[PDB]
Order: sequence, then structure tokens, then C-alpha cells
Amino acid sequence: MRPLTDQEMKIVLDKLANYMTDLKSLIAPLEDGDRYVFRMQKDRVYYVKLSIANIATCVARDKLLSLGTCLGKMTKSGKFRLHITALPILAQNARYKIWVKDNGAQPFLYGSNIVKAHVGRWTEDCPEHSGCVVYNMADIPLGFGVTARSTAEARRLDPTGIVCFRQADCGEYLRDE
Amino acid sequence: LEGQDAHNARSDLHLDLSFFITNLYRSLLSLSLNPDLELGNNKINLQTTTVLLLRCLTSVLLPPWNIRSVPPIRLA
Amino acid sequence: RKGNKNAKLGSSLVVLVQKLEMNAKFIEERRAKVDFAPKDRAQVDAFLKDLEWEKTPLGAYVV
Amino acid sequence: VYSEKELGIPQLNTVTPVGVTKPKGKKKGKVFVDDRESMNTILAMVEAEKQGQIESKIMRARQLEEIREARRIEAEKKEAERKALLEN
RNA sequence: AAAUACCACUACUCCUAUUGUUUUUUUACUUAUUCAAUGUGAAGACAUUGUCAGGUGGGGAGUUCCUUUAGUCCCUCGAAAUUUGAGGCUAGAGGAGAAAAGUUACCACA
Repeated sequence: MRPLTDQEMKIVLDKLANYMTDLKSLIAPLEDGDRYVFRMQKDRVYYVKLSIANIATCVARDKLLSLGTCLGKMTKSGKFRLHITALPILAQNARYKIWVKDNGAQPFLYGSNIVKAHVGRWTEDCPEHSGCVVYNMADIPLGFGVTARSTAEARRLDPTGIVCFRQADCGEYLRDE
Repeated sequence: LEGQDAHNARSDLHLDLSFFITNLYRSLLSLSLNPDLELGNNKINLQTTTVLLLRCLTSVLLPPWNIRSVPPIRLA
Repeated sequence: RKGNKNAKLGSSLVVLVQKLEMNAKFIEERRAKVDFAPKDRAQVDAFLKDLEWEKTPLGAYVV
Repeated sequence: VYSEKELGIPQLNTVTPVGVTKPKGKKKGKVFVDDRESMNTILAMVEAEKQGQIESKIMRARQLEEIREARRIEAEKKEAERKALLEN
């Protein structure tokens, strides 16, 4: 493994602040004098406890395949892409939320965009290109993405209309099987 | 913040009560141990610290606006 | 310990708080499996009916 | 439109200092960010550019002030580490 | 699998007692030790600390090992008893250097 560099952590925190509300909560120290850290193994970043990372160093580089929760990967062009594996953190501290009925929840898992015919609840005053985590009617985190229009435009929108751009969904777990 | 104009101004004016909520949550224990609690039309100037605590708790848990949107984590 | 210099009371309070923490950890250890459904309180109405106040860490300290 | 990283554009000295440049196509030392203080500094900066324009002057002052506090704490931590590794 | 009469041995498992050795846990106390002061107090057998053996090392300084193949049934190491698996020997094949690089009948855009 290797800790993130300053620019790499700047990029990762830019994306994380795009999708989440508070981040000092993530990097806050815990009761037992332990804290969460960020590490990179084979152009993947992993959110993991410092104790777990320090006990995972005994593993040789070629043999470490996972550690904690995989947030995403840094691409060859130097940009961070977030993952459905990083969805749980997003659910914990999400900024904007979008609830979808079953009729759109199943398509969202199949890998389709969210539609006004699917939306069942909004978050008031959501700007155009903002960070919204997609849940179902049972408050179960289903995915995350960036919304298409604002709340007013979505309300005025044709019900057969795109309201959210899909970026990651729980169906990729059915892929990596 | 429960004022109507301020309630609609909320997001645009960037008015976050997170500090006040956290301070109340952290001070609950010291207030519980404080023995001076019951030594005592108006909306603010109330002489009893218990009454002030009740008003804060009503504001945080049972708000005039968005009563059924309160975070379940906060409620619990 | 940032008051006075009253070390005997300091030590006595340290021992008391230690015992309090130990007894708190004891009850929670034996609490885990106690079904307290709102319409079923048999287990909680039994908790430790079969223990006496010298077995708890606070009981030992107080005696 | 083509990237200034693609083009071999020399760095120019402005009000913002160029600083100690490094040779091209060589080892640029990785400064690892792992301290909570540096994390706080970066995180506060990111939140500042994300929130952006705030109507209230005290709001602006407090955002800039928390960034300044994070930077001071980070610098103090590095100075303490330097003294530790120099004497002991 | 193993066959009981007869008499010879040692193999483990569970209890007991004293005519004894060590090791570990809990607790008690200061003399090991930790903290404060100057022209003695508190803490405490745990910490902290030290040494050898290793694991990792995308960070710092310096310089330009495993896997497969065939053979002798040659040695060791494990394992089941009437045999194996892993190392070892011989010589073919795999793995300027943290900056980045190579590649694809794939993808999006131009």
C-alpha cells in the first residue's frame, strides 16, 4: 500500500465533498484513539481504519487484494471515479437524496436513468448538477448519481423525463461474481 | 430559524443549526447532573432552565416545519 | 489534576470510578441476550433474580 | 484546446512563486499526506471552494479563519516533528 | 483389520493422597520502575524500555525469491507404513526502474 499524496487526497476529497455534507466526521478520531485513513493499492483507494492498515502492512504488495472499503480508482488521466462499494459512506452522510418507487427502483438496478415517472420523493431546493443518493421506498440505499434539473424544473418536467444521471448502482455486485 | 421568512431563506442564506444541535446533545449530560434546574405569551425570556431545555428539545425534535422529515438518527 | 493537593480523595475517587465502570461493563456483558419486546418482558422481569449483592464488582468493593 | 501539460510550457514566475522546480522526466518526491492536521487543512479548503459565495461577512470571515486555524495547526505539528527528529 | 482358554509385558484416559518440582491467572504490599520539587510526596510489579528472530517496505541513503521442463532414482524435510509430497544438483524457460511506459478487431467523444 502507500498513503495518498496531497494532490490525490485533494481530488478524492473534492469528489467526496461533491457527494457528502460533512467530512470531518469521516476523518474524526474515535473513542479508542483510532481514526480512519486513506490508502492506495494498485490505483484503488481504500477507506480503512489506521489500526487495520498498520496490521495489514505485513502483507506483500502483490498479495494485498483488498483493505477496508474500496472508495474508487484513480484513472490514468488522474481523476477519481467513485464506486458502489463507496455507496455506504454516501448513504451515511448524503447531501441530496432521491427516493424512487419500485417501478424505477428495479430499472435503476438494471442500470437505467431515473425518471419523473419513477421519483417518489425529492429533497427541496436541489441545484441542477448536484449529488443525490438514490434510495427506494424502504429507505434502502440503492445507488448514487448526479441529478439532471432542479427541483422546480423536475416538478414542471414531463413525467417521462430524465431527472437523474446514473453513475453507479448495486447491480455491479451481480457483475463481479 | 422557525421564523417563516428565515425558514424559506434557509438554503439561500446558508443557515445551519448543526452547531446548536451538537452543543445541546453534548450538554444534555451536564444539564442532567446540574442541580440548579428547577430554581425558578413570552417565547424566549423564560426563567426556568428546565423550560428552556424543553423548548430546545421541542425545536430539535418536534419542529413547526418539516416535522415528518427529521433524521431518524437524530430522533433516536 | 490540571485545585487542591488532596491525593487521598483523588485516589478514592479513582477507585470508585474504576469500580463503577467495571460494574457497568458487567451488566452489559450479561445483557446482550435479553428479549425486551414491548409486549414481552418476562426475561427483563427475571434479569438476575438469582444473584446477591456481593457478586457484582461494586458489591465486592462496597463490602 | 490542448493541455499545458501536453505542451512543454516552462513555468513562469508571478506573484504566486514558482518555487524550487524539478527536472522533467525524473523522480518527483511523493510528500505523503497522512496527518489529521493536513487532512483538516485540505478538507477545509475543499469545503470552502464548494460552498463558495456567502452573503454574510462574518460567515466569510469564519470560513477563512477556520482555514487559517487548520494551516497554523498543521505548521505547528510539522515544527514539533522537526524538533523531535532533530534533538531526539 | 484384528478372536476370545493360560499366563507375561507396556499404552493411554479418569480419580485419590503426600514423603516433592516447575509454569500461568486474580488479589495484597513496596524495594524494580514512572511523574513533580529543593538551598521530599504520588503512582506502581503493569507500563515504559532493551536485545535476538522474522513479515512488509510506492517513503530515505548507496551500486550497476519462488514456478515449469528432463535426468540420476543423488541428499534432506514432512507424511502414510510396505509409499508419497516439498525443497536440494545439473541447464532452458517467467516474473536506469516510482518518473512513468507498453498494449487492446472493446467503450464515449472528435
